[PDB]
Amino acid sequence: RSLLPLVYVDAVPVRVDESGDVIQVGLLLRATESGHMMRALVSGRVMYHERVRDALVRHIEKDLGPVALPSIPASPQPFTVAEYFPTPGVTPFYDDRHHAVSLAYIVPVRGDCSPQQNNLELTWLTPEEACSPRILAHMQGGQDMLLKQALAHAGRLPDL
Amino acid sequence: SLLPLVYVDAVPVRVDESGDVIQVGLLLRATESGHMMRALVSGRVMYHERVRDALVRHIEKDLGPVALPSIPASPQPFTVAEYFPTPGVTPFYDDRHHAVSLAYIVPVRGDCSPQQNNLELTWLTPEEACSPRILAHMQGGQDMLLKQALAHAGRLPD
Amino acid sequence: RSLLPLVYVDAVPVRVDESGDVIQVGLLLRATESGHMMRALVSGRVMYHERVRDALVRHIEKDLGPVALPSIPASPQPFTVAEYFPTPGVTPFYDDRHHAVSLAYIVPVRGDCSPQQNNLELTWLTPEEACSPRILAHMQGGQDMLLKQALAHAGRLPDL
Amino acid sequence: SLLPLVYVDAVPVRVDESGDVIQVGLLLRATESGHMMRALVSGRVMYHERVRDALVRHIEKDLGPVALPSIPASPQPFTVAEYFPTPGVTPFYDDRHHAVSLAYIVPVRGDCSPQQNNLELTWLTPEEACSPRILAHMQGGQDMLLKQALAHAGRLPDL
Ligand SMILES: [Cl-]
Ligand SMILES: [Cl-]
Ligand SMILES: [Cl-]
Ligand SMILES: [Cl-]
Ligand SMILES: [Cl-]
Ligand SMILES: [Cl-]
Ligand SMILES: [Cl-]
Ligand SMILES: [Cl-]
Ligand SMILES: [Cl-]
Ligand SMILES: [Cl-]
Ligand SMILES: [Cl-]
Ligand SMILES: [Cl-]
Ligand SMILES: [Cl-]
Ligand SMILES: [Cl-]
Ligand SMILES: [Cl-]
Ligand SMILES: [Cl-]
Ligand SMILES: [Cl-]
Ligand SMILES: [Cl-]
Ligand SMILES: [Cl-]
Ligand SMILES: [Cl-]
Ligand SMILES: [Cl-]
Ligand SMILES: [Cl-]
Ligand code: NA
Repeated sequence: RSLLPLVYVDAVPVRVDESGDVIQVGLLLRATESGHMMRALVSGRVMYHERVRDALVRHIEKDLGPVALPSIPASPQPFTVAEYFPTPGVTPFYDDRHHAVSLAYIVPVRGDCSPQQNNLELTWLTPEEACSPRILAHMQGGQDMLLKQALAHAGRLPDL
Repeated sequence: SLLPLVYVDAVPVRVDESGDVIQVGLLLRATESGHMMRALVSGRVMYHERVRDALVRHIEKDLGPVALPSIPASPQPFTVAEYFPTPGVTPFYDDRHHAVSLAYIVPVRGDCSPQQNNLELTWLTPEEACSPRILAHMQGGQDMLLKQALAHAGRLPD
Repeated sequence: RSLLPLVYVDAVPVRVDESGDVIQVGLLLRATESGHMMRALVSGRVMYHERVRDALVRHIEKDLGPVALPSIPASPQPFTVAEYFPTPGVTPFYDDRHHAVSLAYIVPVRGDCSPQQNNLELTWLTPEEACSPRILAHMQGGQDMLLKQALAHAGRLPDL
Repeated sequence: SLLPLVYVDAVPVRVDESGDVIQVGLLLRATESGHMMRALVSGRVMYHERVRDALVRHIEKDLGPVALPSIPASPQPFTVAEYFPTPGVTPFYDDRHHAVSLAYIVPVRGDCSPQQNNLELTWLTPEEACSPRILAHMQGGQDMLLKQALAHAGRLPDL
């Protein structure tokens, strides 16, 4: 962690209609270390000798359950790359533990979903709702921006 | 005649659990000369129609009501294929017009069946689809488009 | 204009550092058809038998002068497609004359620029500056949003 | 050997006024055994180093200080190439380790001189680049990365 950047993945869970239009964004609500509330995207490390899309698979099931039916993007190209730095103010992304370089994807879920393990809740929000300050505020390490870049990428960032 | 046409090209695929492309589907139909051709899911975007709605419509037009396409959330296409009515100008050509086609990978998760003019829908592995035999039957440089689709899916073979 | 969608391009003109990082965006100032002032991206139709990347070149020269030295992307993949509808409220994009389907690109310009023809001025703004309310207010047909999508794509959409 | 490494790959290109790729540049190198091999610009992203900066650094590292690379404004790479330490897991492989490589097309706008580990900087049109001769000389499947790059550029050759 103090030595090299970590390969991560961020997956923005979304509900889409038939045309692929993003209908809702799914945010996880868990507690911070001190029992304060936060909101996050599906985010996690890639393992040695693990493929990225597999990590995507593994992380989705972990946060949402084995019947979430993700549509893992046919293509490896992420919509962006979020560079979480251990020092704030360098990139829009920050994580106190490590320097993490994440391939970020929008991942539609075709199945049913529930919060698991450390995930207390799973909230489906419209783009307008997801981009409420109250919501964004609850997000950490700059994931609120990554969220906004995800919406922007899907052509559904709200004007407010 | 005088305007370039907005088009989409949809590349249907069977993906596995991890979204990895295992099969692509190619529509077998006849040319006006009655010659054999393989094809992508392709056509005009209508006036006042959304691109993603046109993907839905052409998919259904070619593959059926229950193909259950996964239309990409983002309008960012994998490439742009510009069919010029003059050969050699771009990798792509169409005798009828200048068409600017927005190309997408479209996973199909349901039952798919050849409709209207299409004679059959053939699912082929990437290694299969890129065999000289099949490619040779693709028109207007759509063979190049398929390779671009595969290259973008991390599945262009050697 | 009343029968088929038109193929358009939008180019977001930017100043970058050596690291490729977007430092400023170039907004043109001009009149609306009505006399009001607006701010515009570089935007226009692709001509019959004209390649898209060539339409990009043509529109850059046309708005910014022949020595702007744009870096046309090697890749035909736009960062988005902006679908300007002749009806407001259908997409985030609106044009009162046409249905335009536009392939949008961020275009760094490497040379000196000067606002041409009906362009009154050229404004170089930092992302913060470009996303000032008043600025985005001045944009038309949802181009303020397309600008945000462009900044989002570049990883430079402002928090505030 | 407990970690996957964050990597970049750069495909250096000469584009015309319209961004059209006219030639790609291949770096010639020696194998450990001293066979001749050709290469893209690839190397690690150091801790606390931004991707775009590692991109500059490895381009400068290989093409000299005058290459004037056009690093893309967008952090979206044209693809993500996974060199597994085991062959055949993905199209790419590297016995040294597991490298998650972010691939970009990088237009070079200036003088590019071969420096250090490289012996020769070979500029080749796309049709030249995909000659089985050339590709053969590429390791870790970079021949396949080179094609994906060309394909993404609309310039993959029909042979
Ligand atoms: Cl995809
Ligand atoms: Cl994505
Ligand atoms: Cl985007
Ligand atoms: Cl049609
Ligand atoms: Cl449309
Ligand atoms: Cl669309
Ligand atoms: Cl492309
Ligand atoms: Cl796609
Ligand atoms: Cl048109
Ligand atoms: Cl125009
Ligand atoms: Cl065109
Ligand atoms: Cl110019
Ligand atoms: Cl739109
Ligand atoms: Cl609209
Ligand atoms: Cl809308
Ligand atoms: Cl772009
Ligand atoms: Cl505007
Ligand atoms: Cl030129
Ligand atoms: Cl090109
Ligand atoms: Cl890719
Ligand atoms: Cl690239
Ligand atoms: Cl490609
Ligand atoms: Na214009």
